[PDB]
Amino acid sequence: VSLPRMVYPQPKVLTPCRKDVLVVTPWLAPIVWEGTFNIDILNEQFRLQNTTIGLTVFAIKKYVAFLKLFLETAEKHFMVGHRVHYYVFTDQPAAVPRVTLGTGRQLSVLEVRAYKRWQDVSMRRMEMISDFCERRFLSEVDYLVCVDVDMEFRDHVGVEILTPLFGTLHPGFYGSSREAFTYERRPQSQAYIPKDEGDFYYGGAFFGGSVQEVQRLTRACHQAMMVDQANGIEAVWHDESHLNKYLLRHKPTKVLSPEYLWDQQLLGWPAVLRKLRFTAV
Ligand SMILES: CCCCCCCCO[C@@H]1O[C@H](CO)[C@H](O)[C@H](O)[C@H]1O[C@@H]1O[C@@H](C)[C@@H](O)[C@@H](O)[C@@H]1O
Ligand SMILES: C[C@@H](N)C(=O)NC[C@H]1O[C@@H](n2ccc(=O)[nH]c2=O)[C@H](O)[C@@H]1O
Repeated sequence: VSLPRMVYPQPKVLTPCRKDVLVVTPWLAPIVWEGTFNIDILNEQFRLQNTTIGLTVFAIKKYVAFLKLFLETAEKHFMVGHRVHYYVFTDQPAAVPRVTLGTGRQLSVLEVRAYKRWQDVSMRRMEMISDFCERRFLSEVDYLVCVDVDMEFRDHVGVEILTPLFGTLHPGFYGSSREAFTYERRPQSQAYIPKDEGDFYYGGAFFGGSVQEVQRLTRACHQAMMVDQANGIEAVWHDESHLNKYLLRHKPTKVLSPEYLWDQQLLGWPAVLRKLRFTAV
């Protein structure tokens, strides 16, 4: 489908968008910062495909308390103007708040078991996401965005993130050397990465992609976790450790800056962050 005529500022070849940060990876994946994209062009591209975005969130046991603000703020900031399908995974279907949705946006509640240990609640998201890719997501959305629930949207999160596979730079480590990254360092674990390997430390709280690529990632991580379990070992940062191993070996096609995953209480508001889009409560 052809784009219509649009009037916007000419991109200048001899003026970089950002002089302060890396905006492309060494494997030529964009790193998404404010100033790198014209959202008007991207909106047109994705609307012409009638794109549908799925957003998964787990609200198990006491984490149902976070849904109201998560969902209300998503309505303000997440893919506004596009088709969105929220998928709320919960052990308490009656506890999901009744949030008023904009046109072209729907919510489905998916009842799942609650594990006793929070580590397992966190980890088993991979199995559950993969199982639901297997039928539901394949037919209903084009992309899946998988996030933590104890968060709020404060600024635009849109189609600029969409790509076959993305990860997000963890806010605690975007300035760190790879030696300092908290990857799993025990060779006995499937998540093992040595001190001399690694591109970035990706956050387990924000990843996604096409349904096919997310199904692959989540299936791979769940299987790695099952091998670790049979061997009596649990990765240092659980699902996030396996995510990082996956993304080292299967490079993402975009990387999101820490604009997309932030904690203002712990880290302030650095000058390199022009927007805080999705933040810890
Ligand atoms: C020298 C650097 C010193 C600075 C360290 C700041 C980042 C620490 O971050 C924790 O990082 C862990 C991995 O190593 C896990 O991803 C954990 O979930 C995360 O805490 C989460 O995310 C955080 C951002 C906070 O919201 C915290 O409350 C969460 O539990
Ligand atoms: C680090 C921070 N986002 C966190 O506390 N947990 C990761 C997520 O896993 C899910 N979780 C975890 C423990 C729990 O008892 N319930 C739950 O839904 C929530 O979606 C959480 O956001």
